[PDB]
Amino acid sequence: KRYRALLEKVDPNKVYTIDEAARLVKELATAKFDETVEVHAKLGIDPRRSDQNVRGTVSLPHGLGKQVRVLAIAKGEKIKEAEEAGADYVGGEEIIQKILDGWMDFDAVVATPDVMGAVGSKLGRILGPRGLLPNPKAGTVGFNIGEIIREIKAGRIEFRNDKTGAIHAPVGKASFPPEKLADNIRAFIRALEAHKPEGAKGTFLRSVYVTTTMGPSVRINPHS
Amino acid sequence: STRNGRDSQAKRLGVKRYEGQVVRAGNILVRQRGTRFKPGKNVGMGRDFTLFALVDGVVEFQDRGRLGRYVHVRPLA
Amino acid sequence: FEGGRSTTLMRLPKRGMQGQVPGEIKRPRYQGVNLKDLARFEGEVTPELLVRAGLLKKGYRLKILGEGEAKPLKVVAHAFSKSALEKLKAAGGEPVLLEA
Amino acid sequence: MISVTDLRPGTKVKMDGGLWECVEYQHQKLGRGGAKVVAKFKNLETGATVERTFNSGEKLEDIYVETRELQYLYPEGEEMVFMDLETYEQFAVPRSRVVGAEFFKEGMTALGDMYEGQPIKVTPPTVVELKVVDTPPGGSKPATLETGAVVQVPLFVEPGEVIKVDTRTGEYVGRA
Amino acid sequence: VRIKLLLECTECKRRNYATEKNKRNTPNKLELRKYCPWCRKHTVHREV
RNA sequence: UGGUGUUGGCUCUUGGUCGCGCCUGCGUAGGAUAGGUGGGAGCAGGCGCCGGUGAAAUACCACCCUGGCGCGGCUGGGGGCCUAACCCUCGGAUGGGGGGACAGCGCUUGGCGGGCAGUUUGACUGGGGCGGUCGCCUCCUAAAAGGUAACGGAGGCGCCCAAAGGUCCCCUCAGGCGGGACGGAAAUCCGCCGGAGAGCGCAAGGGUAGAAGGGGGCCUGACUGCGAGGCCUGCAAGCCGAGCAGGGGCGAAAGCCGGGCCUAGUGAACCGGUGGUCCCGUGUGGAAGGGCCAU
RNA sequence: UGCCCGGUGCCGGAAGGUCAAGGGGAGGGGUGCAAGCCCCGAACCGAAGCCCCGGUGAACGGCGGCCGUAACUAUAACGGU
RNA sequence: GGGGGGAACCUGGGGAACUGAAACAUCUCAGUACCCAGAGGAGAGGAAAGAGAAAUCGACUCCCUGAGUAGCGGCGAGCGA
RNA sequence: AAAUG
RNA sequence: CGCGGGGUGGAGCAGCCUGGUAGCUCGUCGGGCUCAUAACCCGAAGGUCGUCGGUUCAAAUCCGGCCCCCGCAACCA
Ligand SMILES: [Mg+2]
Ligand SMILES: [Mg+2]
Ligand SMILES: [Mg+2]
Ligand SMILES: [Mg+2]
Ligand SMILES: [Mg+2]
Ligand SMILES: [Mg+2]
Ligand SMILES: [Mg+2]
Ligand SMILES: [Mg+2]
Ligand SMILES: [Mg+2]
Ligand SMILES: [Mg+2]
Ligand SMILES: [Mg+2]
Ligand SMILES: [Mg+2]
Ligand SMILES: [Mg+2]
Ligand SMILES: [Mg+2]
Ligand SMILES: [Mg+2]
Ligand SMILES: [Mg+2]
Ligand SMILES: [Mg+2]
Ligand SMILES: [Mg+2]
Ligand SMILES: [Mg+2]
Ligand SMILES: [Mg+2]
Ligand SMILES: [Mg+2]
Ligand SMILES: [Mg+2]
Ligand SMILES: [Mg+2]
Ligand SMILES: [Mg+2]
Ligand SMILES: [Mg+2]
Ligand SMILES: [Mg+2]
Ligand SMILES: [Mg+2]
Ligand SMILES: [Mg+2]
Ligand SMILES: [Mg+2]
Ligand SMILES: [Mg+2]
Ligand SMILES: [Mg+2]
Ligand SMILES: [Mg+2]
Ligand SMILES: [Mg+2]
Ligand SMILES: [Mg+2]
Ligand SMILES: [Mg+2]
Ligand SMILES: [Mg+2]
Ligand SMILES: [Mg+2]
Ligand SMILES: [Mg+2]
Ligand SMILES: [Mg+2]
Ligand SMILES: [Mg+2]
Ligand SMILES: [Mg+2]
Ligand SMILES: [Mg+2]
Ligand SMILES: [Mg+2]
Ligand SMILES: [Mg+2]
Ligand SMILES: [Mg+2]
Ligand SMILES: [Mg+2]
Ligand SMILES: [Mg+2]
Ligand SMILES: [Mg+2]
Ligand SMILES: [Mg+2]
Ligand SMILES: [Mg+2]
Ligand SMILES: [Mg+2]
Ligand SMILES: [Mg+2]
Ligand SMILES: [Mg+2]
Ligand SMILES: [Mg+2]
Ligand SMILES: [Mg+2]
Ligand SMILES: [Mg+2]
Ligand SMILES: [Mg+2]
Ligand SMILES: [Mg+2]
Ligand SMILES: [Mg+2]
Ligand SMILES: [Mg+2]
Ligand SMILES: [Mg+2]
Ligand SMILES: [Mg+2]
Ligand SMILES: [Mg+2]
Ligand SMILES: [Mg+2]
Ligand SMILES: [Mg+2]
Ligand SMILES: [Mg+2]
Repeated sequence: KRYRALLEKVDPNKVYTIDEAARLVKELATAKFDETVEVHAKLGIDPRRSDQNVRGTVSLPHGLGKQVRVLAIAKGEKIKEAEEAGADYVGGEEIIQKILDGWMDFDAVVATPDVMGAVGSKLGRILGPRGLLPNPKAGTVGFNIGEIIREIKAGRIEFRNDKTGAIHAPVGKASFPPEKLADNIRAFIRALEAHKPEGAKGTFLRSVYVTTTMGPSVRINPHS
Repeated sequence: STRNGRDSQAKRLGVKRYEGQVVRAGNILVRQRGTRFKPGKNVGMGRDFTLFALVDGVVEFQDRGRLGRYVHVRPLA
Repeated sequence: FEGGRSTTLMRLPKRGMQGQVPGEIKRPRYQGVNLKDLARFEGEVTPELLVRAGLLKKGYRLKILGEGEAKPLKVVAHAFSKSALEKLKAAGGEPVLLEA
Repeated sequence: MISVTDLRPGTKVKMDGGLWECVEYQHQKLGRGGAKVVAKFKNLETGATVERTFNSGEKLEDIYVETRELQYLYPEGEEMVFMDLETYEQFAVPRSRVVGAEFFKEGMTALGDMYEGQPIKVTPPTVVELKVVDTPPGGSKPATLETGAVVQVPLFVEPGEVIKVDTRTGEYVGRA
Repeated sequence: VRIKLLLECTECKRRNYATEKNKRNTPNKLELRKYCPWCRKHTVHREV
């Protein structure tokens, strides 16, 4: 054991107000590394209703960094914009060969429409069920690749509903300045709330919390 | 059974204050599409190319050969 | 009416706020009356000497105000315009407050 | 809401809550009565048809079921995913609405009836290339194709051999 | 239009608006600029 | 047709709902039973990482599922048996039979419903109907101001651009004859000759290289309070607009900017919706609900 | 007294899909010093009807098109789509 | 005791349409026409579980005002305290 | 299983 | 005289709204299996997309005029 004296730091009955779970979320996490503050919420929809699935990203005021290796697969001087954007890996239908055969040392994967074709054609099943493939909804496709690449470093993260009807997403680091994460949370909610499938009967966010990468998850009022 | 019978409500274009007529600052002097006439002395023109007086005075139509046609307004001296 | 067009009922009701249901809010209304005309009588004008005179009448609450010169005389009222309050500061009455 | 006098085969419209597409249209004005529009339709998903008639007035309600070209990416649950090789959006079509979802291929380009950004019909081409990964080197024998489906083929066609198969009859139409 | 879409601008935490027209697909995915509010003067301005 | 009233005895039996907690999820392969999905390099022993495995990986934490039992409250589904309401009957009965808390009937719910009721089923139009047409832009007709008809001739629109907008600085075209590696007959280059035949997102027209065209740097005046004075005009609308204030952009400055070279890209009121605002707020305070601004 | 049950009708389907009152109250809000009083309100349980699966013609009804081909021609028993 | 009659007037129980909206359905015409029961020289109404903002008034009916106001309203026609 | 000369 | 749809390899049909892709079946020629012919198996060739214009960077496709095509109507007298 060890979580016991760690779990007492949560009022199982109570309802916090973000902030409340902010000062707290820091006393909740304690490890031999900086834990990332996770967030979960049982949204009221049906997976089986193809339309209601939720795929959308959000640029955060605080948190999120170049803690990611993004690959820009394109044609033209797009590369120049990309490389100058911070495209750790660059190269069109020649790099597809890297990934296609073994290679796999990145997180995100931006691309340009023009070379996008071949991508999903020969990379579909690989990074497809991996959610890495470029998708408009999850803005990782296009030509303005500049801002795009430059942004996956500042604070824009995706979040697609799972099959159980829930969605989770890292809102920042554990040793984060108090009001930053708490503020970084509303940013995440206000965007997911802003994405309600038109025919979603009932109340949307049904169960929303504030956890730490390793341990305790204090449920809160997603309107705090 | 035809394929026509259409047109657009006339717009009533052209000079709307001739040379030697007294105006007031504001009077639109000319309504036109291109720039058949161009701004002159105390004669600014608008978005739609509509020349209009800039000061109380008279209107003069200076023809400038291949330089176009002008409409000035020599204020009352 | 007529033509079968739209009268000129195209123009809108900006007259916003013109009717809830219980009705009209019973509140106190004020009657003008410019000092210009109390000048008619010289004594102690009281909202009544006024109604009976030929101005204000039952409208209730009197608010002497406006144009005209004041006069040396006490004026009981329910209100005064900043300006007449002045023109009366030239020596006269100022029985504001009023009412029991 | 388009009327009828203004229909044309190909026009897609919403009738009886369902999706159709006039395939036969003939203005009818006999005797001195009012004109009439007599058409024949086809559901967009099921094949079901139905000839009907309407007066000159009666409006119908045009629909926007344009047919972009999607693309298979990968299976998942009892569904399979495609993509409009155009705007690269992601469509999770339920196995039912994917005509011949089998005999398909995780990477093949097919067609879908986009109705409000959701395919209601996903057809591949009449015949596609597929690598048989089964069959006994033993004539008209069964052969499991790379997509798990099985097909009847001749002899010479042996394991690893890529063939063609009419996606409507799932019949061996020759080799690669 | 659809790919077009209407939209306004909010003074950053508050009221007022401008109401322009973004343009989906093309340069989109959010957008803010500098513009003057009925109250006080000049600031950023986000969509919504 | 559900819920209730009239409507009552006695039992038999099954779920479903969420709250919580404990389980649970078994094809290859992986020293093995992989529910997803987001975190994740760590949490005298160990664990994962890393390597291998597969579509996915593996710890520890999350959320939440599939299905399962456990208590806590909450709701239902039927199976029978009964007799006394209610119904039907019986050589005429405060009684006997049969049905039986069903049906019938009362209030209420959703639905089917030309059996019946009220109505609607446009105008122009070389008669009507069928066809075609109906608002907006351009050209002609249109008779050298404006305006002007026809089921006269001929075409467009219901959008679009975050640069295709401001500003400041730069640049000048289409074609034609040479001349040139891959190179049509114009890919790129060089030389002349070329005032506009190019271009100006889209129809046509007027316009325009002493830019309205092309390129680049900063920017967002696609300002808010205003609006003298006019165009057009039956009304309603539509269009131009100098100057002032606030607060900005560009420029050294002069200045320029309250969208777009210009004429289409549209929709009165009503009724509602969203913000804002603090204006009214039915004895008082406060709400309910309105109002004004915005959309 | 042939053939067609895809469409409509009627008949049959103790499962599913959408389902109205009503039940249920997470949770929210207006007021009160407070007990309170008063309003919204999600999960979920709620008939028939419709969807959905089948049946059905002495139920409403429906019952193809373009090419080619035979010892002269024609024509087409035949074949193609 | 009752029963039937009585020109209007009265109360109560029922209750239209043509019309107007320049169609029409909500709305209007109108709780009118009419039917039925009853009442009587009259009938109804009538001593506050009222009004409504006034330290207020003080059954009821009836006329004049308030008032075409407050309002109501496919915020239309128009109805109207 | 499998037509004809 | 209008009303709508149609002219794509030899035949019969896709493709046309959503301009850059010629898809199908039979047929044809080549080669196998047979003594041979079918069938059957292997492989190949073939389309000014009805024409004449225009729009576009480009058209089977979008736009107009014609030419043939198929079906529908022509009523009150
Ligand atoms: Mg005409
Ligand atoms: Mg005309
Ligand atoms: Mg005209
Ligand atoms: Mg004109
Ligand atoms: Mg009208
Ligand atoms: Mg019994
Ligand atoms: Mg009995
Ligand atoms: Mg009995
Ligand atoms: Mg019995
Ligand atoms: Mg009953
Ligand atoms: Mg009913
Ligand atoms: Mg009916
Ligand atoms: Mg009828
Ligand atoms: Mg009748
Ligand atoms: Mg009537
Ligand atoms: Mg007529
Ligand atoms: Mg005629
Ligand atoms: Mg007609
Ligand atoms: Mg017509
Ligand atoms: Mg008009
Ligand atoms: Mg002329
Ligand atoms: Mg003229
Ligand atoms: Mg040149
Ligand atoms: Mg040359
Ligand atoms: Mg070349
Ligand atoms: Mg050359
Ligand atoms: Mg050239
Ligand atoms: Mg610039
Ligand atoms: Mg003004
Ligand atoms: Mg003026
Ligand atoms: Mg006017
Ligand atoms: Mg414009
Ligand atoms: Mg410009
Ligand atoms: Mg109205
Ligand atoms: Mg309103
Ligand atoms: Mg509101
Ligand atoms: Mg107040
Ligand atoms: Mg009151
Ligand atoms: Mg009150
Ligand atoms: Mg009050
Ligand atoms: Mg209080
Ligand atoms: Mg308000
Ligand atoms: Mg048969
Ligand atoms: Mg049938
Ligand atoms: Mg049937
Ligand atoms: Mg059910
Ligand atoms: Mg059920
Ligand atoms: Mg309820
Ligand atoms: Mg309910
Ligand atoms: Mg309180
Ligand atoms: Mg049911
Ligand atoms: Mg028969
Ligand atoms: Mg039939
Ligand atoms: Mg012959
Ligand atoms: Mg012959
Ligand atoms: Mg012969
Ligand atoms: Mg035959
Ligand atoms: Mg009565
Ligand atoms: Mg009566
Ligand atoms: Mg009526
Ligand atoms: Mg009427
Ligand atoms: Mg009496
Ligand atoms: Mg008397
Ligand atoms: Mg009496
Ligand atoms: Mg009335
Ligand atoms: Mg051969």
